[PDB]
Amino acid sequence: RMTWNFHQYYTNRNDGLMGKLVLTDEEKNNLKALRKIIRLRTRDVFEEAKGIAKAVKKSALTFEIIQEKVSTTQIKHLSDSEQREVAKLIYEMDDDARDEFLGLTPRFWTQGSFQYDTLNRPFQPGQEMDIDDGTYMPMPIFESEPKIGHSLLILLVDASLKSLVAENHGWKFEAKQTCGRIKIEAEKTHIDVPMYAIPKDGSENVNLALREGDRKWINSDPKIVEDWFNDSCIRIGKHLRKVCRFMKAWRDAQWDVGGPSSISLMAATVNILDSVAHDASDLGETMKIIAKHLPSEFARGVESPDSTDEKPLFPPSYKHGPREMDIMSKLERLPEILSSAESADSKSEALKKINMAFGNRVTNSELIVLAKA
Repeated sequence: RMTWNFHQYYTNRNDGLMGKLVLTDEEKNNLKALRKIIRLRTRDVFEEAKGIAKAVKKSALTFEIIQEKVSTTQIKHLSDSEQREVAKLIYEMDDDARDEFLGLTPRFWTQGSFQYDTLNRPFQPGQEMDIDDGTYMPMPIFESEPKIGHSLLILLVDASLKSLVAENHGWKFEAKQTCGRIKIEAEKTHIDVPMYAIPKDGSENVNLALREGDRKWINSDPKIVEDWFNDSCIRIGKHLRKVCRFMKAWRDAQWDVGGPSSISLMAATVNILDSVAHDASDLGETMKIIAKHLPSEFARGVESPDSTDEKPLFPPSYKHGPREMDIMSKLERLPEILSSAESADSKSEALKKINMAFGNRVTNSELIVLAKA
């Protein structure tokens, strides 16, 4: 019978949902420039701290002199206590720890959606682009804590980020458990800088630094999820990134703050498209298929693609509190919204209904076309 088709509603890069979600080249370039600013400052902070250790290798300087040298570097932007601690850690280094520090140069690699290429323009006031650029410290393998030190490394990355925040109006710093964060409200953007220890020259030795707790390090390699997703796009096809964007857009529209993680949605969606027949020639039908199957994916718990990670991306239903129940409720409603939109009385009502899933972003009802199904 007659149905409304939404393939252009979703895919049109002029003014369909893809057109509303994909960053402009200027926006992408701005994020890349922000990342470069952070990377440069981090390299420079480490060179400064290393210059001091070089001085101490040459002559066993007093603590007071080491301190005064620390105070002329970007580390001056840390609190008095923290500056003292850097100075102390440099002062207390033995020959072997100091040598390895002198050979340490931070490396970089971007993770998250900027790297998955599924970063959406933010929807609701207050929502920001979640950007991640890890700092990697090549060091010998260690059992519980390396030479150089967990404390010194975090202090120097904090020094890099805090020195940028001091130099730029509209930038704020936040300490998170897994990263330092720079927030730039005015640009609807925050950039997260997790720090990793990695071997010197295969995921068993990539260690994420944790800011507080009974563990300073946890084995977590962002490349595992990155490779899994790139492999899934090749396996499933070009439409995978598109439907993941649409599910993330749904989430941004249903919750101002909160909702399921982007990775939980991506993992579930990959499982569905790997196992259920669908048709990239009609992404309206494909989204209906995904929507029909997401509730059962989420109710049983969404497993991480990284098998070494035993914490689910979303908990199974016997572990649900009010927030997970709220997510289940909105997941259950989504295929109903999409079905109702398909059988609406008019184009304008079709648009109104499907925009109750993705928000009022697409306004062009000409993208919706009368079809048979």
